[PDB]
Amino acid sequence: SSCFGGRMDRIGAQSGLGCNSFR
Amino acid sequence: SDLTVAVVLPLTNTSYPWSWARVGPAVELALARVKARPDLLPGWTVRMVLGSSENAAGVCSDTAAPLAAVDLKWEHSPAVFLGPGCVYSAAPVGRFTAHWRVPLLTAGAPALGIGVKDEYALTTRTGPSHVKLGDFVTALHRRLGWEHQALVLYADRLGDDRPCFFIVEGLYMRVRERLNITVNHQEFVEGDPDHYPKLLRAVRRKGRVIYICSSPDAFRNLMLLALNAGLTGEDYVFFHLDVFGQSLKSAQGLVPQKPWERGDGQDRSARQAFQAAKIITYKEPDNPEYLEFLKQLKLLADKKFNFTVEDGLKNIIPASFHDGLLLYVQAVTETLAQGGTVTDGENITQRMWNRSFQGVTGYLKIDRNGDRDTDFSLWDMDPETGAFRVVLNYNGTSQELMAVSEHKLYWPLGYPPPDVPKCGFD
Amino acid sequence: SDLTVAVVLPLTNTSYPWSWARVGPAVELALARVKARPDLLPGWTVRMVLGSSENAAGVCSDTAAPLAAVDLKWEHSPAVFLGPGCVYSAAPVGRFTAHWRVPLLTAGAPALGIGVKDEYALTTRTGPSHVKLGDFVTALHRRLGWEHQALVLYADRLGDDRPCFFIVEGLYMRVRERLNITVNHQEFVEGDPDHYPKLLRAVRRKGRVIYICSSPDAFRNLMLLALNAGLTGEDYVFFHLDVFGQSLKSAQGLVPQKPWERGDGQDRSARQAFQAAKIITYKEPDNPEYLEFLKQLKLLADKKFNFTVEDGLKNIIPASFHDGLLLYVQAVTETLAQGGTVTDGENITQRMWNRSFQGVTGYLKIDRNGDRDTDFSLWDMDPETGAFRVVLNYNGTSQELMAVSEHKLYWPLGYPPPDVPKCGFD
Ligand SMILES: *[C@@H]1O[C@H](CO)[C@@H](O[C@@H]2O[C@H](CO)[C@@H](O[C@H]3O[C@H](CO)[C@@H](O)[C@H](O[C@H]4O[C@H](CO)[C@@H](O)[C@H](O)[C@@H]4O)[C@@H]3O)[C@H](O)[C@H]2NC(C)=O)[C@H](O)[C@H]1NC(C)=O
Ligand SMILES: *[C@@H]1O[C@H](CO)[C@@H](O[C@@H]2O[C@H](CO)[C@@H](O[C@H]3O[C@H](CO)[C@@H](O)[C@H](O[C@H]4O[C@H](CO)[C@@H](O)[C@H](O)[C@@H]4O)[C@@H]3O)[C@H](O)[C@H]2NC(C)=O)[C@H](O)[C@H]1NC(C)=O
Ligand SMILES: *[C@@H]1O[C@H](CO)[C@@H](O[C@@H]2O[C@H](CO)[C@@H](O[C@H]3O[C@H](CO)[C@@H](O)[C@H](O)[C@@H]3O)[C@H](O)[C@H]2NC(C)=O)[C@H](O)[C@H]1NC(C)=O
Ligand SMILES: *[C@@H]1O[C@H](CO)[C@@H](O[C@@H]2O[C@H](CO)[C@@H](O[C@H]3O[C@H](CO)[C@@H](O)[C@H](O)[C@@H]3O)[C@H](O)[C@H]2NC(C)=O)[C@H](O)[C@H]1NC(C)=O
Ligand SMILES: [Cl-]
Ligand SMILES: [Cl-]
Repeated sequence: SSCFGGRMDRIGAQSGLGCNSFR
Repeated sequence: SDLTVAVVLPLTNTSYPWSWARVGPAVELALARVKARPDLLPGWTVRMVLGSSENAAGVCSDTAAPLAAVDLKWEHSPAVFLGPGCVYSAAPVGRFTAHWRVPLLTAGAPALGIGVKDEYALTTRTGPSHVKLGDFVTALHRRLGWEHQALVLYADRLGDDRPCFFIVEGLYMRVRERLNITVNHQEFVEGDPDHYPKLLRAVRRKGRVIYICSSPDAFRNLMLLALNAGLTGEDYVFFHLDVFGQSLKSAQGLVPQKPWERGDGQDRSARQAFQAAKIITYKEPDNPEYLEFLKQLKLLADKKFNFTVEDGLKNIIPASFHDGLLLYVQAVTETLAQGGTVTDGENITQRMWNRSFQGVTGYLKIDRNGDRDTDFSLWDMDPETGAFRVVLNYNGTSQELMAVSEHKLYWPLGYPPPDVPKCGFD
Repeated sequence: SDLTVAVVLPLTNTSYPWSWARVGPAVELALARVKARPDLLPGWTVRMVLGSSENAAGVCSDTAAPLAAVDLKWEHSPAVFLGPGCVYSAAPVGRFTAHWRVPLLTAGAPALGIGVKDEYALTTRTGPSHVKLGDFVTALHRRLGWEHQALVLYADRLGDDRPCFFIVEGLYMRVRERLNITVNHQEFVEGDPDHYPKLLRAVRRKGRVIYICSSPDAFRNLMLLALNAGLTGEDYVFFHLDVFGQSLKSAQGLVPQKPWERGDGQDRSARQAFQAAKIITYKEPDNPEYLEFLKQLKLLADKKFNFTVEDGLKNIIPASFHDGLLLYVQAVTETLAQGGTVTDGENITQRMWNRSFQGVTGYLKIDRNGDRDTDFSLWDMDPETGAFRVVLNYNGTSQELMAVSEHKLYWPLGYPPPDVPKCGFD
């Protein structure tokens, strides 16, 4: 997926960037 | 002659379903029954060494927990790890224990990625998994004709374990794996008002079958804004992914169940809005053994842990650690009965996997992948009283939807509205 | 009386810019110069203890590396950690060293989140960072009038360290932090043909200033499809984010530089297409000290490491470890000169931070955040010969764009095309 399935470390959740987010 | 059980959980913070103030006495009950059972590890004296998964601020950590795991591993050389339950705590520890060839048991860590047992080898989950939520949603969509499009909204507090992200991730991946329908998704921030125009816009543009993972208040506010914007059950259906039922009281008392009631003079408008709202939760175990377990758990937790265990769906987590620990001991007992040892993690793990067991949570089934099948309930309001009650139950093992107490799924139009509007979304 | 330096890098895999076959002799050069300098740690005998960041398959690991860190920490109690360079290796290790109050030096770990020094405390980066790429793109957009919309395409191999994701993350976050223009983004898979229709569609719908992080061949293929589709430099400009210049040869020889040449009879079409392509890379250090360093590096690496260090932009990484190690020793020397010890990580770190230094890479500046400012080069083709050459250079510290060798930025229309089309994107 572009947004989900990408590891489980907070380093890969600093911007999303594959996801559809308003933040 | 004795079995060393390492524990990595929140030993001080009592806010998590998998806090030690709540899992401790449950595990204590389990070891206590192991003693009483001549058929579970006769003669062995199971010891426990503890490590805290929380950091200096008191929240579960992606650093404290792996460090505690190493610490326990070299100081005590345990045969099995218990916990952690936070996703960011469990992932590094899981990879450590998988590298150490040591089995891991937790009733938390429900994230999709933990399901990759090719990585998280010897990790057995005995609590809920978020792919299992996808299973429920798949069955729901198959039984109501929704086979095109659904919208998923989710929000998280900055700095937490991202629960709603992992919930949605599991639902997203699994549902798309089995139905291949369009699942749109949108993250928002609860405290940010700028997103509510955006969300309401997305609601009426991106889907009509809508799942929201958020706080109770966020879901109430969204419902209130949806009614204020003319979005009723004739066209929209809003599923709140409230797996621990935070928006409801416990199933023991507090009759009746009103999640729209808040006392802010908005309750009259909230009830009319919640007519289009249904709540998805984990299933409360029915069996009497569960009730007796809660009684003993509350007693022990107030006794040797100075904690007050309150009634609620969160208690299935310590019950599942209890059931999971008993499931392990029998596996170790069966391994020893065939000449193995307590360190044959592979033999022990395979004995637990693809296996049906009877514990305080009733029938529990570990699938071929090492994850407990998870049962779900669907709540709906009674249009006469407005109170919510379970109308649909999902058996995770048989994947069947069963009507509850001869109730019917409330629809303003008599039947569920289509997941695609009349002449397109335009 | 002696300084213990722990190293966590790929000790066997020689494929990374931060492999030990490449950083080892660089660091040994650094220690060898420490001895010859009576002004750097006089009398101290700096020792090194090694740990590999790679797992059983030989790629850098999110498990091997933190495990190796703990192992070195309790066995040798070092004063500083060197590496890792991979993002997923460095994140857990950085959090460990931050918790241990031990300084960490790496010329890798360029990802955005490593920059949160409130978490990765006492982590000093002496090589490139991906926010610094945002700084270059920001200065580029300010100097060419692009202040509305840009499109970013990126791809990664499944299972790697996600290099193009972290590059784009840093660019995206920094550019939006400073310009607040619309930055659309899209991930693709290189080997998947289904995405090439999607990408070309997105290229002519989502942006006209387009950044692509991908392999050389993927970027060539996209250009060939863009020409085939009538996408020329009069309307579109394609920037390849090739920070290590994989699509180019080294700056020592191999004159001239042709990234569109492949030998597949498509080279005539690829040159015409690449007229709309420009390549962003790290800047080759000009100073002679760097060239002498490479000579010594190649000699030592072939001598005590059985490796052949080839010319190319990747060598700035071991040069930056070398410079970072010398930067640290002087900081420790200065700390000892004021009564401190080698374990005052805060005092030593603050001495390194917000500081200008002279190393083999020339002038290098550690910013207030502990990250080396990074210089970038912009390559463009000569419309006469077709070969690419540096026409623009970015000083990371002064944030200035300087023309190189009196060259001009090639534009088919004489000036850059607007980042927004005529009457919108429709
Ligand atoms: C969710 O769905 C699951 C799958 O459909 C259900 O699992 C089934 O659970 C029942 C018991 O709860 C189980 O039944 C039999 O299990 C034994 C193994 O096959 C069998 O030996 C038992 O039989 C013995 O006992 C009965 C009296 O109970 C005697 O009449 C018999 O002669 C015999 O002595 C027992 O009948 C099913 O096998 C099991 N199915 C599967 C596929 O695993 C879950 O129960 C269900 N959960 C809920 C809450 O509904
Ligand atoms: C990218 O931009 C950076 C910021 O503009 C440049 O940094 C500048 O680098 C120069 C040297 O390369 C540096 O100059 C002076 O630095 C000393 C500290 O201020 C100063 O004492 C020096 O002066 C002495 O030496 C000169 C002869 O060199 C004598 O004439 C003097 O009398 C004195 O004895 C030296 O002049 C700047 O301070 C520094 N600026 C900043 C803001 O740090 C980078 O060099 C540039 N990189 C590239 C590759 O262009
Ligand atoms: C027990 O755990 C609770 C949840 O894990 C925790 O609640 C939360 O506390 C954190 C503080 O660590 C709050 O968040 C903040 O986190 C960082 C670190 O300070 C800040 O930079 C952020 O901006 C943010 O303010 C959470 O908001 C908060 N959540 C809830 C629901 O309360 C308790 O504090 C823990 N209690 C103890 C005694 O450890
Ligand atoms: C040295 O490191 C190289 C890059 O880090 C590595 O190259 C890569 O090798 C991996 C195998 O580990 C390939 O990937 C696969 O990863 C998993 C594990 O098998 C699979 O499930 C995936 O489907 C995928 O096939 C990479 O594709 C490959 N990349 C490149 C550019 O070569 C070398 O193998 C390492 N060499 C040694 C001797 O350790
Ligand atoms: Cl935990
Ligand atoms: Cl590394």
